[PDB]
Amino acid sequence: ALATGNWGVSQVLNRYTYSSTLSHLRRTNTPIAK
Amino acid sequence: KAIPKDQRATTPYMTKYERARILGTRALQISMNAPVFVDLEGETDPLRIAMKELAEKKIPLVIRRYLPDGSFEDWSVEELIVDL
Amino acid sequence: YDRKVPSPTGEYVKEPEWVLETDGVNLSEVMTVPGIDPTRIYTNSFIDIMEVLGIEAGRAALYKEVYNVIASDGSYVNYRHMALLVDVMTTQGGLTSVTRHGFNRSNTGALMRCSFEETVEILFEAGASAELDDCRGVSENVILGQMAPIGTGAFDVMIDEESL
Amino acid sequence: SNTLFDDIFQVSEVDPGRYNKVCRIEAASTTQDQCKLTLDINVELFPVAAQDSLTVTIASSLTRSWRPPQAGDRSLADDYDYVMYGTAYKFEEVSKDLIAVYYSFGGLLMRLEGNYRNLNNLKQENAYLLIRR
Amino acid sequence: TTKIPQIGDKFASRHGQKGTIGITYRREDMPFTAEGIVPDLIINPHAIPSRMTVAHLIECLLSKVAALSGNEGDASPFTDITVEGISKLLREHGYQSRGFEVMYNGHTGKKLMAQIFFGPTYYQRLRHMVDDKIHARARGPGLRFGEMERDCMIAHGAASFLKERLMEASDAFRVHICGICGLMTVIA
Amino acid sequence: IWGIGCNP
Amino acid sequence: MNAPDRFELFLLGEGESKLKIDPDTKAPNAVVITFEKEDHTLGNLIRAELLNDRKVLFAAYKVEHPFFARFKLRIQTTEGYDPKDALKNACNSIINKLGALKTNFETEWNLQTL
Amino acid sequence: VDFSARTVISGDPNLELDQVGVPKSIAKTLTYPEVVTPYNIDRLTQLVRNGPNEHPGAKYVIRDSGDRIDLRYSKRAGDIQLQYGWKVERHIMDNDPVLFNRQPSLHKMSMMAHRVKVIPYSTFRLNLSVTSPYNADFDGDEMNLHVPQSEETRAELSQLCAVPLQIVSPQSNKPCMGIVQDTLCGIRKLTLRDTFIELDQVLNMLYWVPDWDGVIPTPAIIKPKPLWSGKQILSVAIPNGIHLQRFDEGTTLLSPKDNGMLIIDGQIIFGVVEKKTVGSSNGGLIHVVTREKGPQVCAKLFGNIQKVVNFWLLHNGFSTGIGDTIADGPTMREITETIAEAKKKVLDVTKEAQANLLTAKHGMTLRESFEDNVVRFLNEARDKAGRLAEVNLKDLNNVKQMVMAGSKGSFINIAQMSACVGQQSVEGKRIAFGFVDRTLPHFSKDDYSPESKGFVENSYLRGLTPQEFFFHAMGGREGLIDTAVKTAETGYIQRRLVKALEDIMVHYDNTTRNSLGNVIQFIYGEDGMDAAHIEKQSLDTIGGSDAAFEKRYRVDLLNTDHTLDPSLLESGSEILGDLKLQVLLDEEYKQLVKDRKFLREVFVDGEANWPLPVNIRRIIQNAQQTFHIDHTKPSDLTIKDIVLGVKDLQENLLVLRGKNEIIQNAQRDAVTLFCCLLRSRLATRRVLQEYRLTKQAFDWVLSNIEAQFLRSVVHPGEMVGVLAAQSIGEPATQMTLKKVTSGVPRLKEILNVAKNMKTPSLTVY
Amino acid sequence: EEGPQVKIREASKDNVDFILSNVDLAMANSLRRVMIAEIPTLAIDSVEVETNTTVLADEFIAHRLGLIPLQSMDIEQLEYSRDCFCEDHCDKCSVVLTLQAFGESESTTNVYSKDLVIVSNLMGRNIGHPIIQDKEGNGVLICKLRKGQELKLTCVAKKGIAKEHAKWGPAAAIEFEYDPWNKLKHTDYWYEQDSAKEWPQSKNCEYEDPPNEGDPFDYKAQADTFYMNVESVGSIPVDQVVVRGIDTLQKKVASILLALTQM
Amino acid sequence: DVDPAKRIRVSHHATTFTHCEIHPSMILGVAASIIPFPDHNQSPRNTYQSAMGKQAMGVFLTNYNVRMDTMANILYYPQKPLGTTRAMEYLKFRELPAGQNAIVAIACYSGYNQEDSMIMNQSSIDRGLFRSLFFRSYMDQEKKYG
Amino acid sequence: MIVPVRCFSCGKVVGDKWESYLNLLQEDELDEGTALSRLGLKRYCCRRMILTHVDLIEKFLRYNP
Ligand SMILES: [Mn+2]
Ligand SMILES: [Zn+2]
Ligand SMILES: [Zn+2]
Ligand SMILES: [Zn+2]
Repeated sequence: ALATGNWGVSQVLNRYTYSSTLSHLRRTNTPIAK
Repeated sequence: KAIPKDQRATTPYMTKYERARILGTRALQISMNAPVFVDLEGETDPLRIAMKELAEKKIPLVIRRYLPDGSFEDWSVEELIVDL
Repeated sequence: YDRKVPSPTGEYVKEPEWVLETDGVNLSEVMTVPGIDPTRIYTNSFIDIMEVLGIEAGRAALYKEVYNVIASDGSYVNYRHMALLVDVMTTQGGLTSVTRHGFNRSNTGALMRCSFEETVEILFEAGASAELDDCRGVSENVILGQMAPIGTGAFDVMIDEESL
Repeated sequence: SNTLFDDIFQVSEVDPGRYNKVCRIEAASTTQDQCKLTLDINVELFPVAAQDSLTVTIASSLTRSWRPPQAGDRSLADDYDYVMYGTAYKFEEVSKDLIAVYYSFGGLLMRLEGNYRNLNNLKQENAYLLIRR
Repeated sequence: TTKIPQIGDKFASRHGQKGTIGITYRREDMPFTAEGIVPDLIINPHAIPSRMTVAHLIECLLSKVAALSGNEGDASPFTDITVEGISKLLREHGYQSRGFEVMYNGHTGKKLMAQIFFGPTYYQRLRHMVDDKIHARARGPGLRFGEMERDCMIAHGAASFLKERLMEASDAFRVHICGICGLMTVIA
Repeated sequence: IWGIGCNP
Repeated sequence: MNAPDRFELFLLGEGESKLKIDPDTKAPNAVVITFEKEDHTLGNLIRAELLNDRKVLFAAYKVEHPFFARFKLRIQTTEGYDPKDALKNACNSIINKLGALKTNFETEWNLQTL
Repeated sequence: VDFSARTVISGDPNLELDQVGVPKSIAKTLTYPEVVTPYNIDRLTQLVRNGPNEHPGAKYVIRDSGDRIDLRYSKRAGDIQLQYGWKVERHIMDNDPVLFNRQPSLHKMSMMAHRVKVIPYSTFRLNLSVTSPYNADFDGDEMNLHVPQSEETRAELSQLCAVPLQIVSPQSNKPCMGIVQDTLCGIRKLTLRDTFIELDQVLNMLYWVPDWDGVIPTPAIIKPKPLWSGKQILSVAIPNGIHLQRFDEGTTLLSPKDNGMLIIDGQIIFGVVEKKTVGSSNGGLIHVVTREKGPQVCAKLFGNIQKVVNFWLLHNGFSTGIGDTIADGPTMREITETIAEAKKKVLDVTKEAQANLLTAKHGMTLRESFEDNVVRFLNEARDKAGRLAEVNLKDLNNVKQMVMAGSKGSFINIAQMSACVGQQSVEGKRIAFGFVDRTLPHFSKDDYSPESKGFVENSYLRGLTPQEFFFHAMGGREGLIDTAVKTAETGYIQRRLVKALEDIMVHYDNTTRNSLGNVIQFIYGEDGMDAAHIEKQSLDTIGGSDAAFEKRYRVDLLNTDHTLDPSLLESGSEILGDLKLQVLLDEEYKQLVKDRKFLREVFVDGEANWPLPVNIRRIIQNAQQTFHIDHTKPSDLTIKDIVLGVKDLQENLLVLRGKNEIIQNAQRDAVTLFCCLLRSRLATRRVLQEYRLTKQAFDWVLSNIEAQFLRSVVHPGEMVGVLAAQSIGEPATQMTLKKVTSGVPRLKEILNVAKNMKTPSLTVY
Repeated sequence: EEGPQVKIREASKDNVDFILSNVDLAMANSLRRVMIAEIPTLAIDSVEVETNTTVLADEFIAHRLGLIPLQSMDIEQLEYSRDCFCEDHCDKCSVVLTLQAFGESESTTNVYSKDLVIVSNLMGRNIGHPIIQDKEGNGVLICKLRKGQELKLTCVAKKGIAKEHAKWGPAAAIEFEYDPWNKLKHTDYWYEQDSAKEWPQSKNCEYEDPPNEGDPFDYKAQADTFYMNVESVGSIPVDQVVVRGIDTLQKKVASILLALTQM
Repeated sequence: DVDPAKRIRVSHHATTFTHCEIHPSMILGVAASIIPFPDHNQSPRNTYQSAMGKQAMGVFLTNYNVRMDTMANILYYPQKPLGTTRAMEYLKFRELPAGQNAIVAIACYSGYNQEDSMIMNQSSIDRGLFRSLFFRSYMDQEKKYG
Repeated sequence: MIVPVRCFSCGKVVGDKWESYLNLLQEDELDEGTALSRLGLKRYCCRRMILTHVDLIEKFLRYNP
């Protein structure tokens, strides 16, 4: 599960830039009114 | 089903599609060493030559225009007026 | 609304008039109410227009609607284009939708792009229905290695035995 | 070989209108109360003020490319200061009883309003504009 | 691999507007300031009005002052810093307060009739470069031709191009056919 | 962005 | 990869001459010279000096495309006056000017303390 | 997808409109098979020697038998004697027609033929004016370049898709390409009265125009200094025989404000040159040149103009900074109070409504009409705050300079930067009470003030406050969201439209039919005309009082007053009282009178300008310059000349030819509206007193109209259906944003023939 | 001496503030450009790396090395490898240097251009000596080594020009100005309220006479008198940059007279 | 008696305050915390930026030389931006920056920078402006069950 | 990583002023603005070169191998 995202829940950590990494770790997601 | 040289109600003018297909068809022949019908006053480019033949009304081709029902008219590249 | 009208002297002048804009439609019944001008009544529901006034009026209203949608962004589009759309949607006496109606066609041939992983079924019916492919499409002619009877190929070229 | 107009004008107003090097002048004619003038002028090169008095001669002489010096030693057909050269896009207004004509100096416009010019000016481009003092 | 800025590489300020290098000029050709300062980068003024990206303009004005005075420029949101305040600080340094500067054309040395907003601004180099998408697939022995492309060619009435392009490799086979039944049941 | 009867 | 070698801005590749002189047909007494491996440094110069000559009817230069190092110079002159000569002249006239300038500089240089 | 390439694009002021810069490295990958012929045995021989690694080279040589000799690996790569009949797969060279295209391509103008121009560094390069028809910008866009593989195919492209042949598009019957961005901004500055150029610079500028004849135009100023006009030199880029007249707000023949535009014989006479003249506008200079000089000459125009202005702009310079977004100290006080005033108007409507004094507008809630007013108030503020800022900005103001020229920027943009940003909003309303009875936890409950509900008082320059910031982000997000939607929904509609019309074509009987052969239109567009040859023209006979109509057209030879003065005509005095001619002049007038009736029925509105073929007003302006017609001497035209001449011309404007009665009627119908325009332009009094045509000029005007007309008919074979689908779909991919359903959602309701409209409305008069 | 006249204001080992007068703007400019793009100079143009355990990359280091200004006083007495009849590089067209550094101490060991060592034979000409102008004779900081890390290198200086690469550029900047009082009206000043009050008065406004209120526009004045100031980077004595500037520009027009001639 | 240059704000008619924001600029996330003067920018533009910061090159980590990851881009000469944010401190931006302070001129020059393209200084490119390292690493093993 | 050798914009040699600049701060307790002018960095292009540099090499050196 941690290698896939089967519970896209798990992703390969970004590392293009430092802030880009910080951002990825603080990211939220909403599966599926406004 | 053919229509007599008289009674052709189609345009006396050549369509831009006919100009393009004739010029392209002629250019292909010129590009394959087929005999030419004009004086290449320098031209060496097939299409550029074909264009010269057209202007000089020397392209021995006929355009068969079909009508929706099957009948059809025949105009010669010679007849067709070239204004576009 | 301001209305451009010929004045008695001839030039167009504005003649403001009161108009009623409704939320909800019932053309056949309101049209008949006394006091109105049944001759000018309108509605953006071209469907209702076509059922009360007929297909020709339905066509006009459909042009006026497609037109307003394009003029809403200030965009301009020559008449013939929207006119052509509106005629195709109308040719058969009724309002035929554009946004893909049939699961198999709208004006194609059992040859053009084999739709569905089961084109076999499109062919099966064509066979059992004695379908006749005109071969005017680009795809059906590609399968046939020939050039489509369109534009540059809407005619044949031949050698002329006249030229001296 | 020629000359077409001559007279002295009373600058009744000089308008700069958001421009910085050009002003539109409107001067009356000494003599005939008819003849008037509205003209654009590169002020930077020939300043002008109200109640001034310019001498305005049109003419059309002394199209082949243009040369710079040599002539500055010879055909000094310029006994004036300001000297333009435009085209006549003249709309012989034939307004009422007076005949007003138009000139275009590469953007700088000019308009005369008289009536005796019926055999004075051209109906054609080539036309110079000379002004002195 | 080392990657050196080239035509086609993407770059952007921190105000949501990227752009690619269209051409590079050598210092000699660049326009220049009296102090001999020349720009590292020249962007277009037409890309300013519409974007509503005013901050880019202020960051510049702010940055110039910071560099001239060696102090870090505060570009934090919701503070009392003003273009007016920043223009005063920059004026104190001897420059025309709104970031403009007289500049000279590098081919002539002659001044420009217009003064140029000149100053530092933080730019970022983005990935995905030219030599990474210059793919050219010409086989003889995006980048596709899809339904939409075919529709454009039909609109042009260019049928033989359409035939030439959509046709495959399959050998042009020669079959015989009955004129009565249109079948390939002819014995030749 | 702009207001009502316009863009948000 | 697509970038041509930088030396191609000042080094004549093969088959290339420093100058290509051509007779302008549009006008008489006019010629068009193609300077190869040269830019605005020599163009505006020879152009500018070519203008101080009064027997010169026309002088202009332009580098059609910033990519390639080469500019075109068109010269037109009064009859009897060969443009080729005007160029020669515009050159010498320049070479001198720079010699003079050079001197005056080395002169003022000495009179300086530091 | 063989014989194609893709890469980032960059603009290039030095390429010609129809060229495409092809990086040398990509040019060695794409080949074109060319049969060995004596006209090219050397060129090819030379290429084969260069090989697959040098540019003008080739990758393969194919002999009779069909043998493929690989030039990169082949012990004979340097020992090959090409023979007539063989084919050499050479690299694409300069001038090969290639198909350049940018996806998504919902236009035909987005797949055009270009001439190759091999160049160094990677990336494709386009002329800046071919940018809009491709909807491309150079912030990372990539484009595909397809190489025609045969001789007929080559022709098809350069004779049908070639960029020049696409300048005037049928989608909106006007040019789809014009001068933009930098050249637009510069062409204006270059045309002001205050713009002069000195001899030394003029010579370069002149030399820059490649079609210059070396004839140094004579200075507009010879006096203390030989000085040229900005207008003067531009006029060099414009070819001879080009005339153009346009009158703006208060343009006189002395246009005080250098307004309007007057060009005569390819020399501008007055008026600043901006978007109304050099843009992709209707009667504009690009439209005119195309029609008068041809597609090739017009294509060259773009490059000529570009080169002159760009050069001039390189040495003048242009820029923009924070300075340009700053408004007068006093203006800022005026703006601040203007809003402060709106918050009083809104505050009073509140006290009112809180007292229960507001009166609901029939069919509306108190709260609905309450909001309605606050929104009208606030917007009036925003607007007036914006104009105050607009008015201030001087002419130095660069932001304003861009706006005045046409290139990027509008009022709304200047207004949000300088004056009030405006009112945010989600779903057509002010920011909703997300928290219970409040927009943010910083306000108190039941606060309908503007600050609470989303009005952003500050400009971008001044900065937003945290609350203003969040609210502006709420509004911001709404746009991003449906830019995503709008994007998707349109790429599917455009495909539904193509699919439905794709098979409709014009046949040799001028009929429009579908694959089955069914008639959709008995004549295309109901007029047989080609959309790309139609221009908006004024149907004069329709407007004005009757007094005006008769004064303009009435010719009564039998009336000392309403006759043709013997000065307009040569036979003017001997025609007075002529009965026989008067019968001719009465056929014409009654015909004009019917026409006016007729037109007033077709356009019940009164609208006079409608797109029609053959711009008559222009044909006349040409005649009046070609035959140097002096408006002083009388004309040598006979009344019979005009009346019978114009009567005969009509019988020659053909769209249909069939010799039977049915088709002849169809023909009379198709040409009806056009003939109405004709008769009103060539009415006897007009010809003589207004145009002043001579018997010679007139006879020219006639045969020209007949030529242009026939040249305006649509050609059989036109894929008019795809054309229509794309003409409707393309703009439907431009709809991003008074209470009804519009935009895509509505277009989709229509195309769907949905029986459940969202906003069923009835309008009853 | 009649003609272009110099008139130095300041002068030193780095700058040459001067006033060109009696010269066409064009010449003032061409000279300005040449000093920037075409004055020959020596600079490392090839680096062979035997060992690099530094924290940087070879190409990284190699890049800086080429930016390290080198003594180019007698550069003309050296040739361009492309003309030299040798195979690659010889003492007639190049200068070889070495850089060997080992982080011996535990504290961070610095590497400077002073640590560069010529290994070729300068044959009497002052050339290749890494330029140094800092108060401690260290020169540019090429790299930094931690204890244990090493850097064995071999460079090859060659004659080059700015057009080819900015490393061969002898100049650093070139202040340039004219008509400090906008009398020729070559530029139109942008303003909010007052043109004069908003734009700072430059240095050279003291060296000139402010126009007078009523004086009409001087429409015949040209652009002479240019207030420059050249700044050398060190590879060449300031005075020289200008000097050699005027020179190279001189040999250019000359290579042209020789074309017409042999044409 | 109020600075006309400041932005206009509303009153404190609150005798009910129960809390107070530590600092309003904290409503922002990490990406937006790097935009200078985000409160003078059009709304959607802050968003586009927040996407592009993630496409810039910098120094993702200081131990970059020891990691063998699929791809990596390092700026040769990272600079700290002249104009910063107070939040930028806790983001280690001045420490591991991603960009350089380019001296930029807003101008219409040769016309080669229209429709969003840029004219860059070739000379500055020579001296190192914007150069970057690129590291791509390939992997591969050996057999399986056979 | 390390002090660029030269100022991107003009060429001024700057790779020799980093240690100085660093001392001008610590041991002389001056300010970056004054510190920079005293190093001869008068025009802002060269100023930004130092004032903005980030000496990341110092962090790389802390890695053992
Ligand atoms: Mn784009
Ligand atoms: Zn059979
Ligand atoms: Zn050697
Ligand atoms: Zn610097």
